[PDB]
Order: sequence, then structure tokens, then C-alpha cells
Amino acid sequence: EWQGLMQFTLPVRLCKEIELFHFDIGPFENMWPGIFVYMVHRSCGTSCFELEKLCRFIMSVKKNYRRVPYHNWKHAVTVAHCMYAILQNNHTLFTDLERKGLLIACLCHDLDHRGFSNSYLQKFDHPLAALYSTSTMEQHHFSQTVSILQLEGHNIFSTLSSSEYEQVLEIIRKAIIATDLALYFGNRKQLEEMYQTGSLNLNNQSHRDRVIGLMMTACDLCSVTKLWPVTKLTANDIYAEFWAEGDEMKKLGIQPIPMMDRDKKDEVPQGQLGFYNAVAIPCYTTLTQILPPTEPLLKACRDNLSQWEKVIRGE
Amino acid sequence: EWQGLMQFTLPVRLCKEIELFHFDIGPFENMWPGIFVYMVHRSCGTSCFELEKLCRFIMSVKKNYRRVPYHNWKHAVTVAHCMYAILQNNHTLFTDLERKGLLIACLCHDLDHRGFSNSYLQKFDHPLAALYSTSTMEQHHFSQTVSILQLEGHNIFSTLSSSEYEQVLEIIRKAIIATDLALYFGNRKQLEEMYQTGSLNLNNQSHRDRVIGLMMTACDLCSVTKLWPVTKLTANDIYAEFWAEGDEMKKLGIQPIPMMDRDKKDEVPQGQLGFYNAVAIPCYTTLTQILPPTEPLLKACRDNLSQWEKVIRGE
Ligand SMILES: O=c1ccn(-c2cccc(C(F)(F)F)c2)nc1-c1ccnn1-c1ccccc1
Ligand SMILES: O=c1ccn(-c2cccc(C(F)(F)F)c2)nc1-c1ccnn1-c1ccccc1
Ligand SMILES: [Mg+2]
Ligand SMILES: [Mg+2]
Ligand SMILES: [Zn+2]
Ligand SMILES: [Zn+2]
Repeated sequence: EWQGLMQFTLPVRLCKEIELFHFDIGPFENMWPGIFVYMVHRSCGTSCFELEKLCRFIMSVKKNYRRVPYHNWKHAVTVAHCMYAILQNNHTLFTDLERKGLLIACLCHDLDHRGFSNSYLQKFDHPLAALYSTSTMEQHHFSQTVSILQLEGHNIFSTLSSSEYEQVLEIIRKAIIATDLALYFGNRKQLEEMYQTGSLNLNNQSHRDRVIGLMMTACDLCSVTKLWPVTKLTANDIYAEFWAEGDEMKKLGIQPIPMMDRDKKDEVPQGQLGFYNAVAIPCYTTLTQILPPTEPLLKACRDNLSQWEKVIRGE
Repeated sequence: EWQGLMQFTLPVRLCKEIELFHFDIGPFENMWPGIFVYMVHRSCGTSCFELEKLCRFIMSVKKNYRRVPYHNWKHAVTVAHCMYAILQNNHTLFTDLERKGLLIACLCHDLDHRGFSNSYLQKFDHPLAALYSTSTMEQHHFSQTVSILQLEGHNIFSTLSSSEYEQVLEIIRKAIIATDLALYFGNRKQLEEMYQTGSLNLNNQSHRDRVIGLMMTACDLCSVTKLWPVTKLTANDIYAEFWAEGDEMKKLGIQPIPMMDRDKKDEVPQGQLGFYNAVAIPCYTTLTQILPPTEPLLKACRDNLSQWEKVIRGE
């Protein structure tokens, strides 16, 4: 099976559509592993990784996402695809090493997620929180990536020099860390200012890491940039995960926040509104200012915001 | 009427096209009864049913479909044909008794449909809802089937033992009930787990029952698997019928849901993309896994889904 992935060929029709931001992987489950291979090949080249190792890596990454409602294998590939479209539209802004790292990082950014937030683990003294005090899950995700890399025949970065091996791990590490939404708000705030004053410079490494940060957020949340019926369905998976967590708290005696409370569904429409206004819109707005070809992301997001506004009005 | 049918020979220029999953019966209206005959002869043999009784039965079946926009005689034969194509492409898996039963089941699965859903009937306290509390129309459909079998000169299962007769009515009954879409979701979900755990055993009768059910669902929805110009037009019949149910609710003065509401005509494309994603795609996806030969159904379904995307996007 991990061999059948090597003889995979992407259908011609899909070769055209995969380039667009709005593309939806959802109806093509059996092709997701192959879709990642294709995307890595178009962005980085066909002789970048050894195909054997690359295919073994990908299959092992799929195996280590759980059967949870939202933070699953589908999510990993969804996030990788959006990165791909960002990279493709701003190709020469990034180095070979960065594109390698960011795609792999997107594929790995939620590895071994259990369906629980950083709040939960920390509040209920889960061992993961004892090990990782800030950005709990995200640190575990990066730890999971290294583990897979160190498996027999799984080290896709074996052709690299020591120097480039370290550089790419660090790129991946910051990238995964950056998907902690707790860190997004500060990041986006800084970038907005640097853009306003005209002080943002891509050759400044810390500015560069900030940009990559924002890119990781945009990709993590891109399911709000898909066509309305796709986003609506994803919303169900997201909320199915939140409610499952809130129920765990109710069993433990403690009342969950509204977002995680299956008894507060009425509040959901207004919760989506709040999320779009406070998080998602300002995310893609800042991104479009820095990387103008990412405009379609902001555009789609605005469409979905507009939709939720109709729901609140009574449709 | 039944006598001109005994004389019927399918024209040779359709002897190959008929075997294709995407075959459209639409241009061949007055051949529909003969096409069924033909499909039965090829899949069960010309020795299976007495030709006189079989012809009488088909014509009574035809007359007991009402002149409704979608749940009519055309749909009955369209669904039967898809079953034909499945059975043909999995030559060895199903028993003689199963094949006899499944074709008859498909042709009868919507008998005497009134163009109203179950919830409509239960809502407004229709005598049929008072009779069958769950799967209301489906239990009526089967009832209509048994009535026609028990007409004079119509019992096509005359040449079966008492035991086989009981088995084949059980096969038909379960298959008709399974076309209740409410039960589809549970069934597909179980089947997915069984494939995933590898615990799916076709020696297990209640596993066969589940598989048969999924095939029923697949055939029932197969209008989403035809060539675009055929799928696009059948959609208009489906919604005509949804809207008539809503109109009836609005005559009575009650608000229907958007699917049935014709003041929501514009949202049909979005409504199609949603349905394909939440219902059609997972159906044929799980069917293809269980029965690899049925893959052309999924492929066709994917092609029509992207067509709706283009409609929504103005392409
Ligand atoms: O649709 C949503 C509603 C709420 N949240 C959310 C999540 C966490 C924190 C917060 C908080 F606002 F509380 F900080 C809000 N995320 C999404 C969303 C849309 C796309 N990905 N995700 C997502 C992001 C992260 C986790 C789950 C889902
Ligand atoms: O094109 C469609 C749009 C919506 N529905 C639908 C039907 C029931 C429930 C739901 C619900 F979304 F509520 F679950 C959606 N079915 C079809 C469709 C495509 C092919 N056959 N049928 C079909 C299936 C069943 C009945 C009539 C038509
Ligand atoms: Mg995460
Ligand atoms: Mg029905
Ligand atoms: Zn994520
Ligand atoms: Zn039907």
C-alpha cells in the first residue's frame, strides 16, 4: 500500500484545480497521500526527497492522526494544500529549504491530537502539560514529527548537510509552534504595525519568522475560505470536537465555556461571527497586505462572514 | 398491454451501452418495461420467471407509480438499471435468490409514492404515518409489492419452495426499508468501521444485509452518477417535488425548510454541493471500497460535484 503510492498519478483535471485557493480535497480521500506527493514535487522538485522515504514518511504521518472529528488526517492535508497555494503564488519569496519545511510542517502540525485544547490539558494536569508548559499540544506535535523522521527509512532529510538539517528542523519547529492560536494575536498585531510604518523587511529573519507564522495561521484556518457548504460541514466537525471536550468537563463537575457546551448551540452563529471578526478576517487581511496574491483567501473569508450574518438575521 | 411486451426485443445497438453504469434510460421511454425484462433475463436467466407472469407484474408495477415529478415510473427503472450494473460487475458475489430479489426490489422500491416525505406524513398525521410510525413510505412501498404479487396471475415466485419464498420476501423487504435515507447514515457508518477494522465478513448474513442496503442507497441516488446534462435535468424533477411538498405546507400556511422552500430556488447549486459532500460522496466511496468494480459510480459522482462548483462559481 505504501508502495501503491509510488505509482500514483494525479488525474489531469485535478492538476488544474489544485492550484486554486478554494480547492477542496474532501471528495478525494483515496488521493490525499498522492496529492501531498504531487504538491511537494511541484513546489520542491521530483528529486528533492527519495520517493521511497517520502512515501514511507507520509503513510506513517497518516497512521499517527487519530479518528477524531476534526483534528484528523483530512485536516493535515487541507492545511498542506493551502500552504502549497500560498507558496506557488509567492514562489521565489521563499528558499528551497523553507518550502520543504513548511509543507512537511503543515502535514505534521497536529500530529497525534486527541481532541483536547491546551486549556483542558493544563487545567486537568494531564502529563503533557507537565512536560510542555506553553503551547502544550504544538510542542507534542513537533516531538511527534521528529519521532517519525527518526524511524527506519523515514529520514527524508538525509541528503541534507548537518547545517541544513538543523535549519529545516528549526523552520518546522517555529512553524508548528506558530499554529498555537494563543500566539497568533501578538504576531498579527506586530505585523500590522510593521506594515503600517513600512518597516517590514523580509531579509530580517525575525520578520521572516513572523510572516511564516501568519502563513501557518492562515493555513490552519483555511477551511473558512472554502465555499459556503464546505465551511458549514467543517463547522460541524469542529463543534463536534469542542462539545466532546465540554462533556468531559461536565463529567468532572466543571462547566465548560459556551463554545464547548453542546447545550448552548443557539450561541454558535454569534460565536462564528466573533471568530471571523476577531481572528479570521484580521488574519487574511494582514496576509493580503504582505503577500498580495493571497487575496482570494480574504475574499472567500468575507463571503462566509456575510453568510453567517444572514443566519443571525434569520435565514 | 403485457402481451406486446412478451414480443419485445431490445435493439442490438444498446446491448453494450446498457452494461455501462452511466447508461441513461431517458430517451427510451416506451422501452422501459422491456429493458427490465432484458436485465432480468441476462442477470437471472430466461428460465427464472414464467414470461407471462413476469410481464403481467411489470405492467401492474408501472401503473402503480403515480404521475409525480420524481418518485415515478422513470426513477423505478433508473434505480433497477443501476442495480443491474452492480450485479453484472460483481458476477460471483450474489446468490440467484439475491439477484432475483434485488432487481424486483429496485423496481418496486417507491411503489405508489405520493411525492411526500415521511416527516410530512408524520407531521400532518396522515393515515400511513398512523399505520407505520417509522420508515413510513418504505413500509407502504413493500406493502404495495406484496399486493401485486398476490394478485391473480402475478406471483412470479410461483416456482419457489415455501422456504425460498420466505427468504426472497425477506431480501426484498430489507432492501426496500434500506432505501429510507434516515437509516442510510447509520448503515454506512457501521460498514466503514467493519472495513476499517477488517471485521467485514460476507459470510455473515447481517453483514450481507448491510452491504445490500448500501447498494440500495447507491442505486436510489444514482441520478447523481449520470452524465452532466442528464444529472442537471433530473435535479429539476427532484426539487419540483420538494417544492410541491413545501407549497402544500404553505397552502396549510406552515414554513418549510429551505430545500423544500421554492423561495430558495437560487440556493439549489449550494444545496447540491452540500448533498454530494455529506451524502452522495461518502455513499459511493464506501461502496467502492467494499465492491471495487463499482468505482465508475464514484468517479461519475465526483465529476458532477465539480460541475456544481462551477455553477456556484459562475463558470
Ligand atoms: O470556527 C471556529 C470557531 C472557533 N474557533 C476557535 C478555536 C480555538 C480558539 C478560539 C478562540 F477564539 F477562543 F480563541 C476559537 N476556531 C474556529 C476555527 C475555524 C477554522 N479552524 N478553527 C479552529 C481553530 C482551532 C481549533 C479548532 C478550530
Ligand atoms: O439532490 C438531492 C438533494 C437533496 N436530497 C435529500 C433528500 C432527503 C434528505 C436530504 C437531507 F439533506 F435533508 F438529508 C436531502 N436528495 C437529493 C437526491 C439526489 C438523488 N436522489 N435524491 C433524493 C433522495 C431522496 C429523496 C428524494 C431525492
Ligand atoms: Mg494545532
Ligand atoms: Mg423512497
Ligand atoms: Zn490545525
Ligand atoms: Zn427512490
